[PDB]
Amino acid sequence: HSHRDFQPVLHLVALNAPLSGGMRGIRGADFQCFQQARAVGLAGTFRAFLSSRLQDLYSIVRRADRAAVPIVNLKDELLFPSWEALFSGSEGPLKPGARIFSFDGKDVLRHPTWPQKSVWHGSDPNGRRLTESYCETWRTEAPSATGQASSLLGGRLLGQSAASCHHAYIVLCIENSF
Ligand SMILES: [Zn+2]
Repeated sequence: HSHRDFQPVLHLVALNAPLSGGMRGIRGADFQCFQQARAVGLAGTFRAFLSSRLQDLYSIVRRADRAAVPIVNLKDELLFPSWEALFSGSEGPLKPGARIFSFDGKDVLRHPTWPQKSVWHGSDPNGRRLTESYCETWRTEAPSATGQASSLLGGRLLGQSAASCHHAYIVLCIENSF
């Protein structure tokens, strides 16, 4: 990684281990993206790609970087043309053979560290928070509670599934601004 000023990019990178609903909160989830990112030398601002009590997944990326700046993976490969494109309501269709990588470089969708290939997002297809399904703002992992998740094997990044919070799923980290 070396990128150019007139060449903006935002990385969607995965946390190194699957996590249940009991994420200690977004403050706790946010801190893990931070640690892991700088453990591998990444100079950006990483926030947990989730919808919480006081925020929508949409509002993680600063306005100036929402309309054009491409969303790439840890390998710089293209995921989404832009953030608006992602949150336009098509539930982020993963293009043919696109792959997401964890900070330590594992291909999340094909590595045994992630038995369950779903992503925790707690949002609707337009990146808005769902207070009835975001594991009580990622504080609980009670099987009775549920969080919005997407099945990477269903080809989407924002599929809609109220999933039991005891589940250890993938958690993503979006660089908040290039
Ligand atoms: Zn890069």
